[PDB]
Amino acid sequence: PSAGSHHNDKLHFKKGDTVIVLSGKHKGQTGKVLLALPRDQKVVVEGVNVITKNVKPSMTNPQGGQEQRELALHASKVALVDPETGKATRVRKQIVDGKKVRVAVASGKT
Amino acid sequence: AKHPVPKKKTSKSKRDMRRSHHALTAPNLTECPQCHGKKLSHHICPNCGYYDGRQVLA
Amino acid sequence: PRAKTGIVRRRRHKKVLKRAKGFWGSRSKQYRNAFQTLLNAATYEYRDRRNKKRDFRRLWIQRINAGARLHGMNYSTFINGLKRANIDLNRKVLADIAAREPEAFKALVDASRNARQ
RNA sequence: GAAUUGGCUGUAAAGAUGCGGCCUACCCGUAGCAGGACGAAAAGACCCCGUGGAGCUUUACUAUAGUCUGGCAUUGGGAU
RNA sequence: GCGACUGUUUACCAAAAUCACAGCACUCUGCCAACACGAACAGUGGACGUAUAGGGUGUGACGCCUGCCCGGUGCCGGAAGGUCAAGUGGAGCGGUGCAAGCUGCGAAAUGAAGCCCCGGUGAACGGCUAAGGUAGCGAA
RNA sequence: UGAAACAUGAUUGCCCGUACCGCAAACCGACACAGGUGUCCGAGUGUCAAUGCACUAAGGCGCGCGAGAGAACCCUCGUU
RNA sequence: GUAGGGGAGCGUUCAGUCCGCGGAGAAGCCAUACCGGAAGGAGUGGUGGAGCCGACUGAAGUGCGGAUGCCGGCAUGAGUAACGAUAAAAGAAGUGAGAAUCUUCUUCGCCGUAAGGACAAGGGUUCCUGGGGAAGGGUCGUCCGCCCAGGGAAAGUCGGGACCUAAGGUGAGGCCGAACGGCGCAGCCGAUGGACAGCAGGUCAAGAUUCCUGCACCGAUCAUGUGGAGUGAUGGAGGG
RNA sequence: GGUCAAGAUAGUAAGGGUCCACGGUGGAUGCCCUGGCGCUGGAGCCGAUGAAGGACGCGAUUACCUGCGAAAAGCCCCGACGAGCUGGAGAUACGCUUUGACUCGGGGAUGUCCGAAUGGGGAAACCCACCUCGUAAGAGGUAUCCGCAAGGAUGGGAACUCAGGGAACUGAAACAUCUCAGUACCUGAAGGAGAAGAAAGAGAAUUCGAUUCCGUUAGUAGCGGCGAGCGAACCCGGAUCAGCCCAAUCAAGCCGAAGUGGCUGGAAAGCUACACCUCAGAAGGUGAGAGUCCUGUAGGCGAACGAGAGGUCGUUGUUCGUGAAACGAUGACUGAAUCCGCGCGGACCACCGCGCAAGGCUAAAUACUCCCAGUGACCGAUAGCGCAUAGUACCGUGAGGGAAAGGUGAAAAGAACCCCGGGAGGGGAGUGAAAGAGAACCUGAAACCGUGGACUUACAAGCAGUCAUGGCACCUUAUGCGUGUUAUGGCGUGCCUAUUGAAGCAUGAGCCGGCGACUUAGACCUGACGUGCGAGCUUAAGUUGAAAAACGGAGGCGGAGCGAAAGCGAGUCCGAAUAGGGCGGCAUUAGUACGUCGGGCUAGACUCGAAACCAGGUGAGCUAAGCAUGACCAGGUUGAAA
Ligand SMILES: [Mg+2]
Ligand SMILES: [Mg+2]
Ligand SMILES: [Mg+2]
Ligand SMILES: [Mg+2]
Ligand SMILES: [Mg+2]
Ligand SMILES: [Mg+2]
Ligand SMILES: [Mg+2]
Ligand SMILES: [Mg+2]
Repeated sequence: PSAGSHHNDKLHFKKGDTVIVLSGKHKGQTGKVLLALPRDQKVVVEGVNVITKNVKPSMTNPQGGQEQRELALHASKVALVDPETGKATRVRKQIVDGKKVRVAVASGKT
Repeated sequence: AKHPVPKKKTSKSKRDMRRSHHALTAPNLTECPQCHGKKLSHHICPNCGYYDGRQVLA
Repeated sequence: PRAKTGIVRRRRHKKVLKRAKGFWGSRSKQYRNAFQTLLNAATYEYRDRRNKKRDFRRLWIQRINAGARLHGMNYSTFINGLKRANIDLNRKVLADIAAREPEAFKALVDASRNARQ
């Protein structure tokens, strides 16, 4: 069953960054990342939402209706943005934390 | 062996000319004089238990 | 490379299968049998043309003299007569003339006796 | 094999429900009988064939375990 | 009638007149026996026995019995002579070289068992030309 | 010199099996199969005797389709 | 016009190349009264939900009704024969969505050298409790030897082992063998046999010479006393 | 109207038939891949510091698998890596993570029990001992064979290598030789390769000069019941190329250019309009089709520290099957020399010639393929491996045999709540582009079951149709021809096989779907067609390049025939010269290489099927017997010897 390898269990972003859902529905919509599932290529960003009905049987006093939860996506959102529009990434270097490397587009932040 | 045995498969047709006699006869239900539900002539009304008075228990 | 028969056979079959219509039972629902029925089918088809020709002239000759004899002739005679008169030379439609136009048919009738004796 | 699966005579590769001629016969079932369907079952176990097979014979051919036998080693010393 | 008897047998068409049997007979076997299993001068069984024992074959309680034919085959014994293997034995023939020599072929006689040959043996094959059916029984 | 043996105290006691079916829907028979399975116990009354035969304790069970009907024919019986 | 020879072509996949086509929708499927001399081709509509026609050339696991062909699916026989020993069953009452078929009671009938009881082997949890209700149970099932979960099995002395040996197995060192290997004394393994310490009761839902209760026995190790001296083998004999 | 009579005729369908519609069943078909096959190349041993392959275990919950192993889904360390992780599992809880987890590389430490298994027993994973070190817990040793001693050996490897032993079917249309074969199988030893190897050689040139492999020579020499059939070597081309010694760069990994708008859509990477990158337009993914969104790619970087003697008898091998038959080899008897020495050059001799045996080790080119990567006019689920994974289920006492099985959607958003039902199931609602995708979820053929409708059917003899006509219905390629259905008439002996002859009471077959049979190879022979050269025409092995093909003449075919052969030659064999046979010239006349094809030959040879034969092993847990040790036979009767 192959699975999220075509890419390379590599999330071109962090579970905290902000991103624009390019492609698919919710195009351009933005939000902070929350779940970064690298293996499966799953991303949970406050953007897209869903109203799911919790299957809570003898779940101590059921009262289960329909929650509002976020439903994960793939590489259907382009990691990080600064010109307010999607943007590749390329010009790195280091900080006072040369113990690290950054990234940037036409501009140079993230 | 299985001695007598049939000479040929029988038509879907033939096989039906046959069954032209297996149709159930629906009961001839009557309507109980009291609780008015339908009943079987000469038997007790399963819904009220009557047969003029009440024979079977409720 | 492998090379199934796929779709190639279903079709060959539907072709025949669909030729059989009011073919009774199996003969119109089972390939093999339906098909096979169509070989005998060949036999009849082909031979029936070279043959309805035989059947039709018969219908014609039958009527041509149930009118011929309606006056006092009879095919045998009658025909040789119109013959005796190269003049006359229908034979084809003659029956019909004898079936629809009695007025006419009589004509040709007497015409022959008048070329006969 | 599929069936819209009669009787008598005849014909047919020589014992026909589907060929011929005549006759009989409204449609569908149930319980029963076993004459027919050269009914089932087993690619006949008889018979012939196959330069097929196999078991068994023997003074068929051939070889061989085994076995007797002469020479040669292990094998020597003393006499006629 | 058959078989003496108890017994045994064709698991899945034969229970029997089949087989076995006690009894009889022939013969083999001297003991690491004859005989048999085994690649094997290993081992072992016969037998931790030893010829009134063990092997093989046939016959089948008991009874009265059991004849005639050894030409043929076999088995035992005899055994002059005939034939017969390897080998021993080297003449005679031929090769090559100049030659010494080196090399092909090949007897006579001699040489084991066996085969031919002589006799024998039937509860050996077997027959009733090697003889021709003693008793007993007999369309069983 | 403080032995072996007895006694009176004490401490000590390992591993495996021990449920249930087990002449049977729990094992061998493809099936909760009319078969096959070794051993032991196996009551009473009556009948020479007995682990026979009849009835029956203890105990176990009526066998995992059922109801009617009362024909032909088939099976297993009774009388003639 | 049969065996056979010769000719021209249809179609299927794969490959190279050309023209392309497709989510307002490919292939495949399905319907059809069109087209071509045939093999066959097209148009239109429906289905479908993603790949795909046509043309030239190249390579083929390339074309099917037969083979008592192979695999799979579904029919006929037909609701037929059967429901597995002719030891029978009846009522009441209860549970339940639903019971001839489960539970309770009261009767009946069958076995009783057994169709009772205890083991062995073999099987494993099938045992007990509470649930279950697909499939299995030749029919129902609310029930089960079936499904799920939890629980249950207790030994110094009963069997076995830490003891013994039989057939047989194995076997240092030995005898043989083309290899692998074949035999073989002692020794060892090896029960079905030898040897050896306990009985009576109680009682979990489910264990019992195993746990408890009562009383007992065996070996071992130590202490105390007695004793007052030998103790006595992988060997002999007796015996088993 | 009526009544009476005589005529005629329709209507109802219990059930059936044909056609249509709609469904169920079932799984073909198409598309797809999480899975296979082949070839190329790479790589190529593991193990008493205890393997291979297993038993029992470890998890909060764990049955299967996975990884491990009581230090148990993991423990240290070095590196790499930067948000995540908390195995497959799709679940909850607990938690762990820059004093950088996790994951990937690379070394350590732990590693119960069995297994060569080796403390002893043992019917594998169990049962029992002993000695030593010792806190007891716990540690360790306790096997046989070589060696003072270190240290080596026992085991396991798909195929490949050598060796010891070595079939038969089958062919020869039977069969004993011979063939099939020294193949199959058994066994021993070994390695990554082996084997072989440095000349008492081959050859006829007084040449070559270890071994091995490919080409060729050649199907020539020759072997052969001279039958079937078997079949060399030298030379020459090429891979590769050494002889030496005794005794007297690949793995982790990091960096890595270039786009927007509008349109269609449920969603665009599609359309359209402008733009960019390009030593990276190989490829996969993203709600449909991707140079510029992601991963990558060309290209660059890139680690602590990790890899790279003679003979005689009996026989036999080489083409060598007894033949005139050498030489090699060896079981048995024998038994030499040594330079004015020894072996051989196919009996044998001389002469001529090549070489020096009885000691040894040796790269490299060669083989195979368990494992790995890449590729494929390979498959794509009755195909492909048996397995989209299982040697499992299942069958067998055992050796052994051995399955089938794929697909919701882009994403669970996997259906809250309500209706009928105990449930199963279903209907709504809601999600979704779609439920005309709902979890017994892509397409969904056919047989087969069913519901509804249309036209029909209850004096009829029927291979089931076909031709003709009428009736009824309908008319999207279709109202003017038809489509469907039907009544009556004529005519009419299923299909295949095998046959002199089949409806045949002769074979085969229940129905449908899918699977299912004249092929492949050899520098082989022979011919048709076509192409290139052409009196000449070609390469084979290999070589070097390869998102390509050139190089390579060793060799082969034309070019002279005739004859047993010497050999002669457009002539030549018969014969002593005159006749002829075969050949040239004939009036004329070429081929050869590659391809497609017809056919031949040798291989399993169109497919399927044998009874049987041979090899190695599995079985006395049934049954026939033996051996050791145990068990069992109510009750009654009779009445022997003594
Ligand atoms: Mg009958
Ligand atoms: Mg007798
Ligand atoms: Mg008797
Ligand atoms: Mg009854
Ligand atoms: Mg078929
Ligand atoms: Mg499919
Ligand atoms: Mg697999
Ligand atoms: Mg026949």
